[PDB]
Amino acid sequence: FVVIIPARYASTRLPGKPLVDINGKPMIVHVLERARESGAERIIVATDHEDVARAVEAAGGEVCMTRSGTERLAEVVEKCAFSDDTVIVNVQGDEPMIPATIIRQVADNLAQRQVGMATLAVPIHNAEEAFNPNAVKVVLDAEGYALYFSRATIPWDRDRFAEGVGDNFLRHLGIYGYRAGFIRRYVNWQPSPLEHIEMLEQLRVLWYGEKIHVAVAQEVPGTGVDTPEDLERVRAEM
Amino acid sequence: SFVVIIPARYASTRLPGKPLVDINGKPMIVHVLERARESGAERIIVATDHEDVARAVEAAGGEVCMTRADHQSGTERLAEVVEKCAFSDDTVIVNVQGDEPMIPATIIRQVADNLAQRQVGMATLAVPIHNAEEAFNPNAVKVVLDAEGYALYFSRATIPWDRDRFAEGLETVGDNFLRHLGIYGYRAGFIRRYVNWQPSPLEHIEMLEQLRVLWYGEKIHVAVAQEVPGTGVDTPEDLERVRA
Repeated sequence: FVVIIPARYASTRLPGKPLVDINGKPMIVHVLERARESGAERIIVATDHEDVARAVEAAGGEVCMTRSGTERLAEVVEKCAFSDDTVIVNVQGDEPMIPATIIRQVADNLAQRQVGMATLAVPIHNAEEAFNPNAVKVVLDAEGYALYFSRATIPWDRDRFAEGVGDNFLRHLGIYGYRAGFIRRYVNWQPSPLEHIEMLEQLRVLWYGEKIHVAVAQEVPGTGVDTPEDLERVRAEM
Repeated sequence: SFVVIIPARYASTRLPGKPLVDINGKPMIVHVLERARESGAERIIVATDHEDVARAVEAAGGEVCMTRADHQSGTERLAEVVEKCAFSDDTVIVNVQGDEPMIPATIIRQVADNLAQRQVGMATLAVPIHNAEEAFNPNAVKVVLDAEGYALYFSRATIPWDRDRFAEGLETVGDNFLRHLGIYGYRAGFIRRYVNWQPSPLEHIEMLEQLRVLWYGEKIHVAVAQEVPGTGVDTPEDLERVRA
């Protein structure tokens, strides 16, 4: 398998996000450390910023210069001319501590199943987080395919509440695996009315009647780096 | 083409002897039987474990199938009727609830035709939600569909979540919420087997039996009700209202 890291540069709160220093190396290079450890055969950082490109290349990383998240992966997939059956894992460029094991988990999951997309989830063990619409919840069928993803608290467990949340709740992790040919197709699809309601791009897949596999992360990752607080945390932990 | 089975629930708190509650010279169950005849069903069976219900249905010329006194879900009670009436597996069955004396005949036929066309486990119906109160009412089951009208998920939670709208307040709602209506269509062969599948854990979490279908990888088709039907009689108020 192959790892593509779409470094998003613009951001309120964290200006030069991929290039922010974490103990002597830039954040994007740290995500490069992890991807390599996953055993990936290609690790491509996708960006349209020269300064980022020179930082990855100085660390020995491959870069693909791009001209909407998934659409950036489509461009890299075309520019690299990967075959349709190539397994691709999308790792966000704000995750310098993502464990390599979970990168490999999603790849093996996609490899062993006949399905367009695989992804990962972790259990929710607290109510604040269960009713937080920033925590995307997911409900599964017996084989681990996603029935639905939502910012609503699903499944609605009227028994856990009301006691002052049990063990039925999963939080969706923003790491994805797909075959290259699926990515090619996916981005040509008209968007769905659902995705703009929920603000979850992944519902396009379920809307079109396609399947997404979800495994429980074999290792719970730390939160990404979106804020100065997240940056101070990650700085002290690495 | 199709058969209607009405599992009349007898014991209710706050109705009580529900199917037999008089509505202008006829008991509720007989009214539901009238609606079912109008749909062109080739058979309309009321399933019951009570003799008083049996006789009231039979006096109006309605077919009855006695079912076990051991407690049964509505579905489990249909599956007994299927066993007892010896319908072939490909027979199309519509489950119509017994507290719906005003149910339009056209929507009964809509569900049968919907099942007959597709090659799906279940067909069912939905209606749009207008009030934020109802959107946020856990007694109102929501459903979100895929592009071909198949349920992605049913839930008492407010799905789909309108994040930009609900970041500002829970006060208001767009025009996209769907409320699930408890009428169902399926094949005799399917129901026979489905009542023996072990429950999904989802079932007891959401208190929604139909999630069993989705849990085991089968599909439920959902059309928007062709004629918005009136509320089921579940309270003395519903009963006073329906008598007019």
